[PDB]
Amino acid sequence: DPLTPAISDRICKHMNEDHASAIALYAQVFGQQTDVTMAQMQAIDPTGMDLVVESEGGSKTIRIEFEQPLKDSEDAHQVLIAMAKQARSVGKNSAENLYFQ
Amino acid sequence: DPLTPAISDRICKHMNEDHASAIALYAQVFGQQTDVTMAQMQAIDPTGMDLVVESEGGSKTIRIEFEQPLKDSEDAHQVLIAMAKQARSVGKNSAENLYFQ
Amino acid sequence: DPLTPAISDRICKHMNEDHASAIALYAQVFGQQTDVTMAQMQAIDPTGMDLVVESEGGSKTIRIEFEQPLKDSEDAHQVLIAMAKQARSVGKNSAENLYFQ
Amino acid sequence: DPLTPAISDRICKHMNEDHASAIALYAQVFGQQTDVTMAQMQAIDPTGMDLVVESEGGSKTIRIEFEQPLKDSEDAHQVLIAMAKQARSVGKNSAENLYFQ
Ligand SMILES: [Zn+2]
Ligand SMILES: [Zn+2]
Ligand SMILES: [Zn+2]
Ligand SMILES: [Zn+2]
Repeated sequence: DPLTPAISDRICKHMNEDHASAIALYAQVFGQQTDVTMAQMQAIDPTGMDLVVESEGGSKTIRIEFEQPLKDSEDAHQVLIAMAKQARSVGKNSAENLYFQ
Repeated sequence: DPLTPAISDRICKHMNEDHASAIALYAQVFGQQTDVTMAQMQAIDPTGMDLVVESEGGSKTIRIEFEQPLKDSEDAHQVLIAMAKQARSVGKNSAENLYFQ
Repeated sequence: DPLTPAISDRICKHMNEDHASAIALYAQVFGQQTDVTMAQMQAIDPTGMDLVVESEGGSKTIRIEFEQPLKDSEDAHQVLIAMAKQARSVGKNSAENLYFQ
Repeated sequence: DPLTPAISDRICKHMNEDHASAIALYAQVFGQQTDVTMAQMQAIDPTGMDLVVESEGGSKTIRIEFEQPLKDSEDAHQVLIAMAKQARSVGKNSAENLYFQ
C-alpha cells in the first residue's frame, strides 16, 4: 500500500523513460515554467514530487505539492496520468485567455 | 594517518554514544530506510560506513559509500558531522521552486 | 559485490543528481555526440552504461562499453569519477602542439 | 470478456503451461529479478499481473502494472505476447549505438 522510497525511485524512472512529455507538461503548467525544454522526476512521496527543469540556458529543481495526498503506490501511475490530462486541459484554457494592453 | 579496525571501533562507539540522531538521519536519508526503530554504525573505512538498522523488529546491514575516500582517520569526525548537515538539507527548495497542483 | 538492477538504478539516480555534467561529457567524448544539451544514465552493468542524450534535434539512446569489466558494485563510483577525468583530458597534448599548414 | 477471477485462472494456466519462458522474462526484465529458477502468473486483472518468482534461495510474489488498463474488447493472450517482445527489446535500443572507452 504505502509509498516506499524504492517505489518512488521506480515510479520516477518509469515516468522519465516513458512519459518525459507529461513531466515537461507538469513543470510548464503546475510548475508555471516557461521555455521548459525538458523535465525529469527526482522524487515522489505522498505530498508531492521533485522535478528537475531545464530552460534554454540552465536547470532548476522545483517541488509540486499534490491537492490530495497519495494513499497507495498501486494508484500513483493512474493519478500521474490523470494529472497529465488535467495539466493538458488547464494549459489549453490558459493559452486561450491571452489579452493585450 | 591510515584508518584501522581499532580506530573504526572508536569512531563507531563515539557516533553511537554521542551522535545517535545523526546515524538515524544517515539511514533515513542516504539509506532510504523507513519507520526506523534503531540505527548504529557497525564499521567505517575510507570509502564508506556500515549501519545496522532495525525497521520492523527485523535488522539489516546497509552501506553508505562516501562521495570521496577519507584522506585519513583525523578527517572522519568532521566528514560525518558535515554529512549530517548535508542529510538535513536534501529535499530543501529555494521556495521560488515550491508550487501547487 | 554483484552489480544488481536495484544498485544500477541507485548509481544512475546518484550520477544524474550529483554528476549531470559528467554524463553530458560521457555522451560528448566517449559517445562522439557533438550537439549535446544534456544526458542521463538509464542503466549500468559490469560491461557498460546506457545513456539518453538530448541534442537540439531530439533524443537518442547510446551504450558505452568499459575497457575492463567492473569487478563489483563498490568500484562503480570511482570508475565513473576516473572516466570523467579521462573524458575532460582528451583535448590535451594538441593544446601546446598547434602547428599551421 | 471482462477479467473475472475464473478468466484470470484460464489465462494464467495457459501462460504457465505454454509460455513459461515469457513469464520468467517478465520477472527478469520488468520485475528486475535475477537468478530466477522459474516464475508463474498467479493472477491477471485490468491493471496488472501477479507473478510468483523462485530464486536459488526462495520464492517471492511481484506485481507488474500495465501501461494501459486492459479493456477486455482487446485480447490478453496477444497483449502478453506483445509484452514478451517488448521485454526482449529492452536495452536493444541503446546497444545498437555501442561506443568504447
Ligand atoms: Zn562527536
Ligand atoms: Zn558521486
Ligand atoms: Zn499461447
Ligand atoms: Zn506509464
